[PDB]
Amino acid sequence: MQGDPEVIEFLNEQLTAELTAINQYFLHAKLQDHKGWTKLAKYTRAESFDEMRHAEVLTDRILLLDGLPNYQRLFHVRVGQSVTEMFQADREVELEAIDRLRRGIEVMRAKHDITSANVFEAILADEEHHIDYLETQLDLIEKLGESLYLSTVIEQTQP
Amino acid sequence: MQGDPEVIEFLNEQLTAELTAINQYFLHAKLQDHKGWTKLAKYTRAESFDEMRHAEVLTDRILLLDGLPNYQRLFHVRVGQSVTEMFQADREVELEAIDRLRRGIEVMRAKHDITSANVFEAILADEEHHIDYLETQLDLIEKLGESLYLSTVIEQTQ
Amino acid sequence: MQGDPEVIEFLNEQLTAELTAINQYFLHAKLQDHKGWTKLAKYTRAESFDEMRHAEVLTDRILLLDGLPNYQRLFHVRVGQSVTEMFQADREVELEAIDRLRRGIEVMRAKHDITSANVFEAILADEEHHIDYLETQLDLIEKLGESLYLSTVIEQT
Amino acid sequence: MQGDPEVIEFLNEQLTAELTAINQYFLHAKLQDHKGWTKLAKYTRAESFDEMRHAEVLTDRILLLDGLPNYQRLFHVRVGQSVTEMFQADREVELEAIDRLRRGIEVMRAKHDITSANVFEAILADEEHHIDYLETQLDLIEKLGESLYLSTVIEQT
Amino acid sequence: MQGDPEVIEFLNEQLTAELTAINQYFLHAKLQDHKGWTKLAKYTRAESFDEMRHAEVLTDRILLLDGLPNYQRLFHVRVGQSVTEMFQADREVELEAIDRLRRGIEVMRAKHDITSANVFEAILADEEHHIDYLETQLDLIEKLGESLYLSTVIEQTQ
Amino acid sequence: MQGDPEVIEFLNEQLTAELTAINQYFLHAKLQDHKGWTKLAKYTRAESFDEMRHAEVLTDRILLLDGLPNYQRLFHVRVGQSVTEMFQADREVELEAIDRLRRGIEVMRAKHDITSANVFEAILADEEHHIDYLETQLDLIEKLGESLYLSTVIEQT
Ligand code: HEM
Ligand code: HEM
Ligand code: HEM
Ligand SMILES: [Fe+2]
Ligand SMILES: [Fe+2]
Ligand SMILES: [Fe+2]
Ligand SMILES: [Fe+2]
Ligand SMILES: [Fe+2]
Ligand SMILES: [Fe+2]
Repeated sequence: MQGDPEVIEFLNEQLTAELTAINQYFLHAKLQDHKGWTKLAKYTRAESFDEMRHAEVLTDRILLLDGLPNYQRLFHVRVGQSVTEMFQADREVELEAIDRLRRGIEVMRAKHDITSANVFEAILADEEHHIDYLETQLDLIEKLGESLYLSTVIEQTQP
Repeated sequence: MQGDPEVIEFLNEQLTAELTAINQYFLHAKLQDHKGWTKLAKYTRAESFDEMRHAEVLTDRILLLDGLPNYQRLFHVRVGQSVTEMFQADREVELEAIDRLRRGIEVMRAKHDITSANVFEAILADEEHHIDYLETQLDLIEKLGESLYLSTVIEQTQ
Repeated sequence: MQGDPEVIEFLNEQLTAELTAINQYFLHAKLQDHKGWTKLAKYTRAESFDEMRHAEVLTDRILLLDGLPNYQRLFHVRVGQSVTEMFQADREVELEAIDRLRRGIEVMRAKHDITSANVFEAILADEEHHIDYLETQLDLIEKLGESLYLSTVIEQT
Repeated sequence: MQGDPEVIEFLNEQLTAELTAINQYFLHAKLQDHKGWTKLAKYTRAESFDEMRHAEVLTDRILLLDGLPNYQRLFHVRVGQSVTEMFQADREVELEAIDRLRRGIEVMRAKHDITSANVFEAILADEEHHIDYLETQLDLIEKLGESLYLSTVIEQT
Repeated sequence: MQGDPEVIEFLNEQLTAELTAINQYFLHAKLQDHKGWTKLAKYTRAESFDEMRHAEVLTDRILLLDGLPNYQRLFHVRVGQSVTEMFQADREVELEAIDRLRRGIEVMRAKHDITSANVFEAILADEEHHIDYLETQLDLIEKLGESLYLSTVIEQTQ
Repeated sequence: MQGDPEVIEFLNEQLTAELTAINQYFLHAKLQDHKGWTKLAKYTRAESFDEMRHAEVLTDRILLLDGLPNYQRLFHVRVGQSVTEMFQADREVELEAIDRLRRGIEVMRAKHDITSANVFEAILADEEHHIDYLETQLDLIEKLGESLYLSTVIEQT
């Protein structure tokens, strides 16, 4: 058994994407926790862990077909200062990922490979859920007010 | 053995500093708790207890080298009415302490005394963390708004 | 407080090194587990997690001094096919890291910054222990024999 | 509801295949346990039980569509004496099964029947995992050596 | 994102169908329990709850794609007096639902939307099982005998 | 990894010192317990065990740098029949050890070796504490009176 080259190319693209996402999410988690904002930090931390699990599963699969995982590349990473910028960066990344996932699932299942198609289907469902949450939070921030919004996620620790 | 005089002088200065810090912190804790503000009172009480432990360790050390602790002198104490003033006073005190600690560690480890240098290093790390927290809270107050800020640390028990 | 630029440069270099090490270790862990050598996969996973913790500590420190962590670049990554090659790659990486750590600790503690020096001291101790273990295992493989050695790591479960 | 004839034909073929696989795996389990290689007998017994569950599920499905299960015929069964021969026989069987599964899934989902397609997809995933394990063990035997390999599965208890 | 209109139309139709099914099942459960027949009441109650949850999941999905759920329209509801009539009504409803589900899954997965296709696949499996059980019970009633059949689902609780 | 010769020389000196200290402490513990004095025996026993741990740590370290531990030498051992003489011997030994430790830490950390410097720092702290306790007890004996002092560390057992 030896998966065709194009399947491996798509798997490698998705792996690199998930890696860059992991890096971005962890950096944002730290940089938010540093400022006092706590619950946002916890949420982003859990999100990063989930993306880590994604990367692991994709690596295992791409390795089962007699392939060569690519742990050397990385796409551009973005950073922000306020909240709106962080949320917008995350939304952009998720949109790109979803588009790639759909195109790949189509072109792949058109060649009799099924398990990889199922993997992509699961990843797609999860990424869609995540982008939905992001959009909801962004709309909320837009409505309430940046200061009045932040005013509800700042708590003093237990010294 | 018996440590040289300059080491003892530095230890005594640091001891007096920690004592004044304890006094200021407890006064601020009480004066904040009285107004309704609660979580700030808890935090400040904890910090005061930490500085107490600091002073205890420093006095033990300064006494091991055949010295004469100085429990008779205090520096100037500051008080405020709003939150900004309290935080600024605390920040100033911590900055002064940090500078003294660094200079002392240098001049001390340049004379073959190690344990005191380690004590100073620990104290320095702790004061670093504390000044960091103070600056963070001050920036937060600056951004949100004094009233809107206080509006989240008030409470009633009964 | 604002740490001087050179301290930040050294911290960033060490951070990038730890990141590349994490990546290499996890890749090797997976690629070894895939073949049946489980008892090696376990150790390698543990080491990768340790390097993760190292990276987090360095990030926090470099961020406390009003700096700009660099999560964008990586050094070269190496891969092998047998065991000897993996061990040799890891040994090379650790040697480089140790040299950098020593030079940095010196040039740093020469400027009245103590906490970062202590961080580097801890990291150095750990990396030294690890390189020692690697050298021991390599000598053992050299003596016994690749076949014999492998013959005691397979599990069949 | 009445599934078309071709779906039933494919289901019956897969059922017969799983039955022959069950028989082969249990025979090999016994014949290996008899010689002392216990740690292989355990694995083979578990594998046989898994194939048994496969057969049960396929029978239930083929019976829900108003069909006639075929518990009367069997394909050829192979036996060996060493380990390499056993592993090679199992590998051949799994390859054949995988090819049939893929062709069937395609021709089936092209006719608006979904549940059977899902059943085949699950069976395919499992058979693929199994063939992977077989290939790994075969390569390990190739490398170490029959004597060495066998020397780590005898129990004496 | 924004799901195309046809996907939303199919989702709304399926939602309305599941709602009418919920209503019919609960009415039948009550009307059977009232007469003494107990185990049939329990079974129908459980099935009604299942169809409820079905409707809930479909509503959530149709709402995630920026749609407008339709909780205002219902199809026709049927009632009976004996058991045969109830079972036949349920069988008819399930057949219709199955056909709709298949056509929808096809036309939907032909447009790059996957999650909705998976939802429909699950619903289809469940409706398959249910129609199977209905047909089995109907054949059993046909064979044994209506009176002799009922004679085994009565208890002294009323 | 190969520590320079001078570091190894200092480590060996300290190892031999700790060994002689262990021997002296255990001999004194036994010789005190024999006479009826109990709590003194317990204290000295605990101190001997602590010095044992010291020796073990130093041996491990000196062996990590590709060295040759020296378990053949021993410095002159002292013994006294009274109590004051015991305390004075212990005080002398500790003073010598402290001086050596300080000089070694300096000359060592002046050559880019950190872990050994940390080991010496810990040992130095401990020896400081011990000499302090010894001096305190000696002053107490000087004040109260040998008879009075002995009168509070005797039991029936
Ligand atoms: C100090 C706490 C932690 C830090 C700083 C941390 C950070 C990281 C980072 C940066 C990665 C990058 C992986 C990559 O780039 O490929 C990673 C990987 C991973 N971490 Fe952690 N993590 C922490 C806690 C944990 C713990 C405690 C576990 C498990 C017990 C865990 C599970 C994982 C897993 C499963 C991966 C897989 C990465 C991959 O497959 O590529 N994390 N971690
Ligand atoms: C105005 C109120 C207080 C003042 C001025 C005060 C002052 C001090 C001082 C000066 C020391 C140590 C001085 C030295 O070591 O030379 C100390 C030790 C200590 N006191 Fe307080 N104290 C106060 C309240 C309290 C209370 C109410 C408690 C217990 C309920 C308490 C518990 C302690 C503890 C635990 C320590 C030792 C801390 C450590 O070991 O780290 N203090 N106090
Ligand atoms: C005329 C009678 C009833 C109607 C029309 C009705 C309606 C509904 C509907 C439409 C849902 C949404 C369920 C879903 O999303 O799958 C629901 C939820 C639920 N119903 Fe009812 N209900 C009725 C009676 C009851 C009663 C009396 C109970 C329990 C005593 C019950 C048990 C539940 C439960 C447990 C849920 C939770 C749904 C979930 O967690 O997914 N039903 N109800
Ligand atoms: Fe992901
Ligand atoms: Fe302090
Ligand atoms: Fe590291
Ligand atoms: Fe099977
Ligand atoms: Fe339904
Ligand atoms: Fe010692």
